[PDB]
Amino acid sequence: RNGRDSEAKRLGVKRFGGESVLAGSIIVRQRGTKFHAGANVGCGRDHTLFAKADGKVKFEVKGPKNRKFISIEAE
Amino acid sequence: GIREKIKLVSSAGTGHFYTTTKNKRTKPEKLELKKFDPVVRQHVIYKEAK
Amino acid sequence: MLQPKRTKFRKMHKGRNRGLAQGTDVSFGSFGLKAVGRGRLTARQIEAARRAMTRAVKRQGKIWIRVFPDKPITEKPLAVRMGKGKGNVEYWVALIQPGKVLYEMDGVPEELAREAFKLAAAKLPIKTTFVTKTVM
Amino acid sequence: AKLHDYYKDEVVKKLMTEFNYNSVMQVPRVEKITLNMGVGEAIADKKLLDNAAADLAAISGQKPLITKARKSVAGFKIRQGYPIGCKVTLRGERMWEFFERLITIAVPRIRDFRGLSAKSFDGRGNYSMGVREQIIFPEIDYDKVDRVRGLDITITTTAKSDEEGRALLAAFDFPFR
Amino acid sequence: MKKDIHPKYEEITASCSCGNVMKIRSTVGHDLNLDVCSKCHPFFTGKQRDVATGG
Amino acid sequence: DKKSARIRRATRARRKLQELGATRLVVHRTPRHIYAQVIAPNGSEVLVAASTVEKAIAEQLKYTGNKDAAAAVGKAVAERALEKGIKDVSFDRSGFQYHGRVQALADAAREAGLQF
RNA sequence: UAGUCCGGAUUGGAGUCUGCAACUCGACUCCAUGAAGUCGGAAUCGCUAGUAAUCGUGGAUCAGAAUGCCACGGUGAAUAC
RNA sequence: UCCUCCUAAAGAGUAACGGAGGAGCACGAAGGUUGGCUAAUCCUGGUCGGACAUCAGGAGGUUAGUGCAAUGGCAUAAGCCAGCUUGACUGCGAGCGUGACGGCGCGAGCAGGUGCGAAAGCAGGUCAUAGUGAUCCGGUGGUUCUGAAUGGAAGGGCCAUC
RNA sequence: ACUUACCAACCCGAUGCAAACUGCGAAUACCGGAGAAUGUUAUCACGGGAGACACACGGCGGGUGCUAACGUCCGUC
RNA sequence: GCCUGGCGGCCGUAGCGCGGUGGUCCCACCUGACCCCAUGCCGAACUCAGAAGUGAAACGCCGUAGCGCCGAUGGUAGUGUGGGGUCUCCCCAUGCGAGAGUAGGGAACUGCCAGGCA
RNA sequence: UGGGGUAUCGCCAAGCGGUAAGGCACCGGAUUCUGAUUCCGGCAUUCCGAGGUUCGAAUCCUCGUACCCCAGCCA
Repeated sequence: RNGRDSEAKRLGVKRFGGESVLAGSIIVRQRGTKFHAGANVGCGRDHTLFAKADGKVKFEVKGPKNRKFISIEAE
Repeated sequence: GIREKIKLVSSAGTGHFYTTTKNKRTKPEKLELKKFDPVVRQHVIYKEAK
Repeated sequence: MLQPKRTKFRKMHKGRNRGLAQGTDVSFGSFGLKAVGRGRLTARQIEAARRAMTRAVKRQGKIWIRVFPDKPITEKPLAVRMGKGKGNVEYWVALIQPGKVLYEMDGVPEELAREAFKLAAAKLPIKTTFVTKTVM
Repeated sequence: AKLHDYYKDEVVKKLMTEFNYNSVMQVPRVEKITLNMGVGEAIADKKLLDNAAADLAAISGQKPLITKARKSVAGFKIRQGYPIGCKVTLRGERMWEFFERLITIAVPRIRDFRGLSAKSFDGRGNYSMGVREQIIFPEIDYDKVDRVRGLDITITTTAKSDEEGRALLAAFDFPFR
Repeated sequence: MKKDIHPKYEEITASCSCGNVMKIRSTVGHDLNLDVCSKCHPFFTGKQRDVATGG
Repeated sequence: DKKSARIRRATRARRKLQELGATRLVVHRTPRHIYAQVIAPNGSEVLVAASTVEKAIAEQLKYTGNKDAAAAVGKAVAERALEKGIKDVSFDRSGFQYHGRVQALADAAREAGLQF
C-alpha cells in the first residue's frame, strides 16, 4: 500500500553569507518565502531568490514579523 | 482530459497561429484574443476556437 | 488495559530509550513507586500492577498511574518471512527511563504503601524503588 | 426630520438630564435601522425573492440588497453564494422618516397589539423586533399580496448598555409593554 | 442615494379617524386614510382590559 | 480603525518605492489641512515640506482643506523642490484615493515642473 | 353554480319547562360557530297502483324525554318483452 | 512514471516488498493590472426559522481561505470583491541551479509590439512544488532554402504544429 | 415544572508522550573569506589505457526484525 | 524646553489589561451633500463643501507589573575527539554547552521635518 | 488467512447520492350458510451497527458483525 516518494528537489541555500555573487546567481532555491527578498535580490516565480546585482550575500532579520531578508551589498 | 486543442489563427493575411486548449462543452462560443502577430509584427485579433 | 483512544498514525518507529526521566517528583500523591531500571512497560503490566495495588490497600486510598502507554509495538506472525511490510500492532508500551515515578498513592499509611508497592513492583519488568513526597 | 428635531432638542436634553453625562456627545444616538427579510423559500423560486425585494422596496424607500449564503449548510438545502434574503440599511434622513412612520402608523396597525417586548436588546442597546405581516405598512396593497411575509427591524444605536437603549427608544414613546 | 433604481419617495399626507392630520414621506404615491394612530390607540386601555380578567 | 486601514492601504506602494529607491512625495490629507513632504530614498530624512499649517500658505487662502488649498500646497512643494535641485520624484498618495484634493495637489505639482 | 343565501354537525354563551333533583345523563329556545359532505368501491335492498317516491298530521308508552314503532291523510309515477 | 511528508544522522543527496498520502488535470477567467476589503467559530437580540440558511451587535484572532494531496508559504496578502483587459506576447538573454547524459528549472536585462495605472511601476500565465512520453515514421499550414539537362513540379529541409 | 450515588464539553491549575508536533535549540558537519606553518601539486582541466558496478565485518546514527541472527537495508568512519 | 502631526530606524525590556488626563493650535469625532466622486441597498465607507459642538469614542501622554516579553550565575541534558565498562546503555579525560527554571529586569529608546505654546 | 458478494418492509427480492418500487403476506370492507377462491380498499421498511467526506448518505469511503462463493499450492 506504500512504497512511493518523489524525487528530491535540491532546495536550500546555494550561496551563504558573505559569499560573493554575480548578477543572476540563485541564492536560495526554496518553497514558500521562508527567506524574503531584500535589497538587490529578486524573487522568481517559484520563490527562488536570485542576485539582481553583484556583491555579497547578506542574511538579515527585519521588520515587525521578524522575517529573514536577503540583501546584497554592492561589492 | 476533456479539454480539447484549438488553433488561434491570425486575422491578418499570414498563416501564423497560436495554439491552446479549450473546454468545448462549457464554452461553446468562439475565442477571440488580440495576440501578437510576428509576421505583421503587430497585435492582431485571433479567432478560431476549433 | 490502557491505550490511546485515537492515534494519528498506527505504526511508530522503534527509536531508542536514552537519558533520564521527566516525571521525577511525587507530584499528585504522597508516596510513589519510582523506576530505577530502564525498560519499557506494556499495558498489561500496568494493569496487573494496578490491580495488585488496588487489592492491597483496599478500596480506600487514591492511586495515580503517572505513565501511559501510547507507543504501538508491532509483531510479525509465526512462519512469515522477513520483509513484505511492517508487522501488526500487537500491544502498547510506555518507554520508561530511570527516574519515572510510575505510580502514586495517597490516603494510606506509609507501611501499606510499602506493602502495595512491593506487591505491585513484582509484576513489572524494571527495578523499582519507593519514594516519598519531598517538599522542594 | 420630525423625530430628528425632536431628538435634537428633547431627547438629547432629556437624556442629559436623566443620566449624569458630562459630554453632550456622550448621549446615545440611533446610528442606523436595518430592515431584513430573510425569505429562505427562494431555494426553488426566484420571483418569490423578487416580490420580497419589491416589498422591502415599498416599506423603506430604497432598493434592497439581495443577500447570499455565507456558508453552505445542508439542513436547509442551500449552497454557497445562493441568494437567500434581502435587506435595506436605512440611515440618515430616511432612518428618521421610517422611524416616524414605524412608531407612528405602522406599529399601531399590528394585529392584537399588546406592546413591543422590552427584553429584546442584545446587551449593547441595539433593538431588534419582528413583524409577522407586511400588511401593517400602509404602502403594501392588501389586494396585491401573494404570500404573507414578515420582516425583522433592527435599530442599531450608539448606546453602550441596554438600559441606556431603553431610555433612548423610550424617549420616542415607542410602546414597550 | 443613487439615481432612479429607488422607488419614488414623495411626501404625502396621512389622516386617521383621531383627527391626526400628519404629513409624511412615504412611497405610496397617494394620500392616506387610517384609523389608528399613535395618538388614540387602545394600548393602555388594552393592557388594563388584559390584566382585568379574574374573580 | 480608519487610520490603520489607511496605513495598510498605503503599505504596498510605500514598500515598493523603498524597494526601487525613489525620492517620494508623501501627501497627507486631513479634514482641514493637506500636508506634502519630499522624502529622501533612505526614507528617514525629509528634504522639502509644505502644508496648509504654514502661515506663508495659509494667509493667502480662504479655507485650508479644500482643492484650492491643496493646489496651493502642490505649487509650493514643486517650487521649493525645484529650488533645492530635486526634479524627479515618485508620488506616494499614502493610502488616499488619487481623486480629490490629492489629485489637485499632484496636478498642481506637475504643472509647476516636478517630474512624475 | 359558489362549498355558495347548500348542508347542519360541533362548540361557546344566554335561557324556558318537567321533575326532590338535568354533573355523569333530558327536551326545547335565542345569539354566535359553521365540520364532513359536490351523489357514494366491491357489493346490496324495497316496490306491480293510489303502489314506489315524496309531503305533513295523530297516537301508545310517558312528569319530562322519538330520527323508532303503530296509524292517518296530500301530491303521485315509471315499468313488466 | 510523476508530486508531498517522515526515515534522512540541523547544507545537498541517501536504501528496503519501510511508514503515510496524492497526480495522469482544471481555468479565457480561477490569467494581467488597477482600486478596495478581511476570516473560522462562539455568545446575545431578532417574523416564519429549526442545532445550523438571512439581519444586527459583541468576543475572537486567521483555529479561516488558498480549483484538487501534503509540506513550505501568504495580511504589503499568495485569501475575498469589483473596473478595464489579453503579457496565457514574438526574438533573445548576463548569470545561475540541477542532472552520467538526454534533459529540466530560475532569470535581471535588450529589441519589437501591447494591457492596466494619474504615475512610480507591474505583466513572457495561475502562491509554489504533480497534471506526463525521446527518436523514427507520417499528417496539416507557412517559407523558392534545395529542387540530379534546363523551367517548373514531386520529394526533402527550415519554422509552427498534430 | 420537581429530584438525582452517573458521565462530561470549554476554561483554569498541576503531570507525562511524539518519525510524519515546535512559541526553543546545541555539538558536529557544510559553504564562503583572511592568515601562518607543513605537504614530492597533494588541486583543477584536457587527452591515452583501464578495471569495477556480488562486497564483508567492526564503531557511531538509524529503518526493518523480537533493540533476534555471522539477519537485512541505509548514512559515516 | 513642553505638546501635536507626518515619514523612518527598531521589532514585545517596545504588546496587552486596569486607572487618570488633553484640546489655543494639531488630531479625531463632527456639520451638510445639489455639485467632483461613491454605495452589488445606504454620503456607513469613499469623496466634496465646511466648523457650529464635544473630547464621549478614537488617538496621544502620564501612572499602575495582573499577564505577555527579556533574562543571568550555577547545575543538568546533549555532543566533537581519544579511551573504558557490567556495553539495546553508560562512564572517563578533554573541547563546546543548551532548553526549561531561578534571582532579577521590565510598562521602550531614537532620527529628520513641520506647526502650536513658553 | 486472503479475494469477491450480500444485509432494504413479517418472507422473497428492486433501487441511480436530493423521492424507497414489486409480489406473497397482514389489516378493513364486500361475495358466501360458513371457510377457501374471488373483488374493492389500505398499510408498510428513515435501509446490519459505528465513524468519516458532503449542503445532503440506503446510495460514497473506512471499520466491525452475520451469511455465502472462490483460493489456501510445489514440495
